[PDB]
Amino acid sequence: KTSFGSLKDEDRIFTNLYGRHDWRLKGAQSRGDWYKTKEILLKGPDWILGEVKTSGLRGRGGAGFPTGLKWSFMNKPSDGRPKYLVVNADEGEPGTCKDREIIRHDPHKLVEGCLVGGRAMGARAAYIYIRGEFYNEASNLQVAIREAYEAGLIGKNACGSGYDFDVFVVRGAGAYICGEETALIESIEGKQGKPRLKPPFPADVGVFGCPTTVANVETVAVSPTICRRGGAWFASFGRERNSGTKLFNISGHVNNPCTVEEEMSVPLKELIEKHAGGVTGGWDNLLAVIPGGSSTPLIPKSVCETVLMDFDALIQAQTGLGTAAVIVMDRSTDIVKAIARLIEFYKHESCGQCTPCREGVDWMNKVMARFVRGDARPAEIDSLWEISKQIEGHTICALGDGAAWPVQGLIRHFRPELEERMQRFAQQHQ
Amino acid sequence: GWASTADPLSNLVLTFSTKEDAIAFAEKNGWSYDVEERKVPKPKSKSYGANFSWNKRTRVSTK
Amino acid sequence: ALFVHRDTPKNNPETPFDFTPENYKRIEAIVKNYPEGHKAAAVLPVLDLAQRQNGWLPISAMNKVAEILQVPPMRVYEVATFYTMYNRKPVGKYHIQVCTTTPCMLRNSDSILEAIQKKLGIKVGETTPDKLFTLIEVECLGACVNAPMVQINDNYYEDLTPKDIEEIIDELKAGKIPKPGPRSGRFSCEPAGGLTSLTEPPKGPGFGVQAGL
Ligand SMILES: NC(=O)C1=CN([C@@H]2O[C@H](COP(=O)(O)OP(=O)(O)OC[C@H]3O[C@@H](n4cnc5c(N)ncnc54)[C@H](O)[C@@H]3O)[C@@H](O)[C@H]2O)C=CC1
Ligand SMILES: Cc1cc2nc3c(=O)[nH]c(=O)nc-3n(C[C@H](O)[C@H](O)[C@H](O)COP(=O)(O)O)c2cc1C
Ligand code: SF4
Ligand code: FES
Repeated sequence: KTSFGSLKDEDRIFTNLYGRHDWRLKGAQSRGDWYKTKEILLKGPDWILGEVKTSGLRGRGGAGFPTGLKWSFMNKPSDGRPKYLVVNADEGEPGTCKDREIIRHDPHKLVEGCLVGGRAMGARAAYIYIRGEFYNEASNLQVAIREAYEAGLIGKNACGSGYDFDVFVVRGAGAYICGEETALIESIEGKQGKPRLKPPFPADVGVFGCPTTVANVETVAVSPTICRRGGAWFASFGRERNSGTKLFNISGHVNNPCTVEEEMSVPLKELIEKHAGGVTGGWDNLLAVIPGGSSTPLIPKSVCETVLMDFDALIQAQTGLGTAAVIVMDRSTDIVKAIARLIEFYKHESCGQCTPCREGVDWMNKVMARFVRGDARPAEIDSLWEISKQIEGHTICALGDGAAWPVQGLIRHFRPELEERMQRFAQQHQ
Repeated sequence: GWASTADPLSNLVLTFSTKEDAIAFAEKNGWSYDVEERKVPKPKSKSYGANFSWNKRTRVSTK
Repeated sequence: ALFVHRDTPKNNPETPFDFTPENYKRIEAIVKNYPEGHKAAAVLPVLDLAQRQNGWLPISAMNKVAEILQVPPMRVYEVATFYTMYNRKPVGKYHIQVCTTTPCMLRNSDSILEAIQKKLGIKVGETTPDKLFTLIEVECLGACVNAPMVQINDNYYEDLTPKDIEEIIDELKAGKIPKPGPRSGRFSCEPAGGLTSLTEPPKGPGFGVQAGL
């Protein structure tokens, strides 16, 4: 199979994504949820891990780490401490709104994924860390958890399998840095949401010092479907090491901004022109696309023609898949102002613990503000490139890389526009 | 109001690589001397994972 | 926007504050959600509950949280100052937050911001003289495909136009709470031009189950 896309409705994991059916237990149970869960819980942890790692599922958070190895890191005998599965439902990355849909419309899929994942690695409980702004989504999740508890699906003797498992929901307080896994762990513990240093990895020391595995909502909600349908069915879609389906949020200067599930190796042009109704003013009006939210470098129109939205082909286009959040900017957009707003967002959302991000991101914010005004010189463009290279790779967490990358992409693909801006400011203001 | 002195050896500081060279230099010049042993810091046990202990008192209240 | 505290008659450590008994039971449930020996993990939800009861956080809820959780007050001060959802100043009854991040900026959110500004007669970061509205500008709120959008307290108002946000403000001034949803034709996140996916009925239980399970 060389061409990918045009996924049928029978192969979609996230049915009732748009909320057109019942989100409660009665409607979810008629859609295949909570079916034969006792069999998966009784087939052992290693069988679940083998089913996960045969499908080749990679982490949907944005790092793209393989899920089977990451989950099997906690398949070790316990030393008296409990083990915890922690679900990252923060979703603070701009352009990304898939986890809100998953929580709001399919909560029982998330609960079943929590139970199956906790059985796969011997977790004592589950801690769902939802965004603090998602009050209604958190209340819907609490209602569904109550319905699952009252039906005997979780709790003491969960699903009649002899396994004890609790699901908890913890609400955040409005911090984008708390989406980082170690910062999430620190925020659950009642501290400031500042990330830790690795090693120790969360499988060794995590929440409360216990072994902990932090997993995304999307990579958890698909696990019962993986164990039920099979790993080969999930691996039948996408390329090598890019298996399965993916939720895309198409937004920006597009006709129909929407969230839609699609095959992993779908072309970007086909995805945009099919699901979102095309960009405004036709395909020739496209100017730039950010494929993975604000943490990924942007690509111009000449690259989006022949690119595929998986991990490897987007890596080879010197960008990343990210969270599969496609932000589209047409020719009526100031690209410098958009990237400056992104850097301003990164300056506002930065924990300030470690030196290079804390100083340098504000430095880049000031430099890009002067770039938007045009009050600079090309020597400052090369200086900003060097500063971005100095920030990246020298920080505790990956927010510094996520703030360095968009500037590098903007410089690399739109240096003539910036130079024209500063030269017209110099010739107008003097 | 300046600081006046009558001691020519007030600013005399001599540097030696090892203790025995200093001892021999002092004994050669007829100076009664005293020797203080070198104090070195003993090695510590440093662990970043001790800040998040499950049941020990070495947890940090903040970071 | 100051991260130091100065004593005022309105905000002093002698300002009266205490939880209601039902809130004490809720605090007990929150504490019971956590392992023993790690009672300090409940600093965030109890502080949020105090803000929900009071509407803002003077320096009497912080000390009360430190007292009922046996944690130092400095840790509660750090928690309150780090996160942006906690209000250390008294905001109005309706706290309007307008997202101006780039996916919302591309869909003309500044038009919504200036619409709110000329409807309320204030600017960003200010409060109406009758203490009913507060207008601030925030980062992304996880509704980027429904841009432009605002958040009023717990509710999300999405796909807004200047006329729609003016209608929301006028209805809020009358005392009635609007429906927290997109004001366009779509319901939650579907494409406006019909359903391009998930148009079939779901297959149901036992569909595609592998053998041996
Ligand atoms: N989803 C979102 O909202 C956002 C996603 N991102 C993306 O997230 C990524 C950065 O996130 P991180 O988790 O910090 O980076 P990633 O490099 O570290 O690590 C992913 C996971 O693999 C584990 N891991 C990796 N190597 C390991 C080893 N040798 N031993 C044990 N565990 C190991 C880590 O513990 C972590 O849980 C970037 O790709 C960025 O684009 C960035 C911003 C927002
Ligand atoms: C600044 C920052 C913010 C992040 N925010 C989120 C987030 O909101 N949701 C998420 O799932 N992962 C987020 N991540 C990625 C996590 O560190 C981690 O990779 C993820 O929670 C679990 O990865 P997985 O998809 O393999 O399960 C963020 C990372 C960084 C550096
Ligand atoms: S890179 Fe920035 S957000 Fe990340 S640990 Fe350092 S200061 Fe905090
Ligand atoms: S960019 Fe405004 S809700 Fe995400």
